[PDB]
Amino acid sequence: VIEKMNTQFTAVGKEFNKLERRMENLNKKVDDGFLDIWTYNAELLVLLENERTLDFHD
Amino acid sequence: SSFERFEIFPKESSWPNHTVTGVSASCSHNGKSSFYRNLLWLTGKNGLYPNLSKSYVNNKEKEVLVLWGVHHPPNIGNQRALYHTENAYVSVVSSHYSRRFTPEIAKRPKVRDQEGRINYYWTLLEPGDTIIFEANGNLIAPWYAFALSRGFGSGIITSNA
Amino acid sequence: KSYVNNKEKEVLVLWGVHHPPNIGNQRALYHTENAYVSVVSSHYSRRFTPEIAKRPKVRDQEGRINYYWTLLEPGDTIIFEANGNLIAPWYAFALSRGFGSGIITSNA
Ligand SMILES: *[C@@H]1O[C@H](CO)[C@@H](O[C@@H]2O[C@H](CO)[C@@H](O)[C@H](O)[C@H]2NC(C)=O)[C@H](O)[C@H]1NC(C)=O
Ligand SMILES: *[C@@H]1O[C@H](CO)[C@@H](O)[C@H](O)[C@H]1NC(C)=O
Repeated sequence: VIEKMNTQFTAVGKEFNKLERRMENLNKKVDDGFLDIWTYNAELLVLLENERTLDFHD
Repeated sequence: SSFERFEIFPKESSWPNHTVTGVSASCSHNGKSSFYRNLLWLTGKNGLYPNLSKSYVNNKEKEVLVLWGVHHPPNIGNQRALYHTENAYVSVVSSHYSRRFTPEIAKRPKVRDQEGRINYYWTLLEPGDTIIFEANGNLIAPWYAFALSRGFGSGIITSNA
Repeated sequence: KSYVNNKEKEVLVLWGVHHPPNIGNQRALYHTENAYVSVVSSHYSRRFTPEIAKRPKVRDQEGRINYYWTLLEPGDTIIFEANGNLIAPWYAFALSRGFGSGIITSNA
């Protein structure tokens, strides 16, 4: 679970101007999209692994 | 990875035919009117503001970040006091860059204690290329420039830690 | 003209610039050919000039009006200047923005 995560050096934040609001909102859309995907998958993955782990031990 | 701040256009030898002095109260330092260290405000000398022409060759194996600005007086009297032509422009070109700028003189709401404005512009000069600067007024000249060697992108973080 | 934003709201200010199809039209409405308008605020600056040209007709017009706008923050000021071709702001909107939502197209 840990090793398959691809960790790369990154630069997450981006700056936008007053008239670049659509770009800012797309940048936000991208962050929220990725965040909801990773959050949903991380929560769900852990719950599924926990059910299997407890069943594994039983 | 490397940020060399070098003097691109040495003050004393680069501009002997005009004024390389002049400060603003708005940039005051320790009570004295002042200005930026990497930029030089150019004004006329003894009534003259000659056409300027400068050329920098990038002889380093680095990109060079060149900064400059354009003065935008609040009025005509200010432009005439500093520059002696109303139809002022500056021009900056390189093998793959070209911009022409003119002042926009207007009354503006004050910011700090100023009515006029200075716009800031920049370009990255690739190794082996050249930047040619021209002006007949309103030039804030590059004085220092940075020879850059860029690393893997990282970021600007805001924190008081 | 100078408008001071004395409301605790952003003010949306609209204006436009007239772009005559020809010289006779510009002279008929404005009495200078070297017309410009200028709009500034503490953090805004634009200068505009007319572009006079014959254009294909749209509706029944040969000329055009461009529309421009800015959001004025509380406490700031917009200074407008012109010597011709100004479509002046008359009304403006004092805004208080909510969480972003959207423009939806539907005949429902
Ligand atoms: C550097 O930052 C300081 C802090 O904001 C500036 O000091 C303020 O200057 C304004 C006038 O422009 C005064 O009304 C404030 O009272 C000052 N603040 C303090 C805490 O003394 C300073 O002017 C800035 N200097 C430069 C060169 O940008
Ligand atoms: C300064 O002006 C003189 C003419 O008075 C000219 O010969 C000289 O080349 C100029 N120097 C520079 C750096 O422009």
